[PDB]
Amino acid sequence: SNAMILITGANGQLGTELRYLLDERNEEYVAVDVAEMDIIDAEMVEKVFEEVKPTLVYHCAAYTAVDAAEDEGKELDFAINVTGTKNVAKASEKHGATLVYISTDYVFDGKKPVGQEWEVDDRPDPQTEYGRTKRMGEELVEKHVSNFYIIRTAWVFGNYGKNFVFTMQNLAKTHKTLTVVNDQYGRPTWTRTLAEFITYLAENRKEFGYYHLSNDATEDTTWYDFAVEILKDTDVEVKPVDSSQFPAKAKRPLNSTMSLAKAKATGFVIPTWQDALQEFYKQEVR
Repeated sequence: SNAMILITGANGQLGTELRYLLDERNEEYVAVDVAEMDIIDAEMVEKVFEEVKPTLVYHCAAYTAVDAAEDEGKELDFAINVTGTKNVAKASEKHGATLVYISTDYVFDGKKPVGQEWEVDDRPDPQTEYGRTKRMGEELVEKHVSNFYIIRTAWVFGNYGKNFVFTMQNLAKTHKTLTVVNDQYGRPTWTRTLAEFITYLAENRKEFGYYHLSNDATEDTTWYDFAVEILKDTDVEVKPVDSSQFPAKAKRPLNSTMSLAKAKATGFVIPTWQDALQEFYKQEVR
């Protein structure tokens, strides 16, 4: 009756959040990261799948160092996002398992007008190596696994890894003014909300396919706006700057705001990003 669950990328932000959520729900799982199952090694992937025989796979393993992916991390970006996804998808296909794959706003070109939102059926056109390999991963999942969920997320933060929230908090400890870009739009996503959503889809047998999940927002939101709120109770003044002030290697999307309509139509409740931050600060971290 109960699903046998495999979590890949178990040590990452989402994987950790997810393990702790399943623990709270007294749901058993097998958690793997690099040490227990090299996703690049197909034989290994098939061996572990034959050992565990999962009915449901949460594939959270990913390479996400966007600037590095352009050059020094390019081989590992491809190996983890393409080859790793291929191996997990094929092993899922063979074992008849449902596969949940976490993807990214970076599959899009970021040119969506501000005030508009990426829908699940918009055409990917990634302008970065990270986005290119994640989109290849999406296609592999859709190709190999009939019983799939692909959830694109963005601006991910939580208590179980490095992220923009901790970065801004740390900077503010020793600076009374900070600059943050104000021409890149999107919405934060708390890993707890994301973990609750992906389990909600799978546990309730919602329709297979693509979904977009971030926290919600009542206004067009930039990194600057996010920082202002993070630091609202801190003795610091955040100042807005344009993207030309800090030239990054990888092209950052101007607008990654995603439509939450399909996710909401499943009955899932999505907190605003401001409310999610408050829940984040409260969390009795493990």
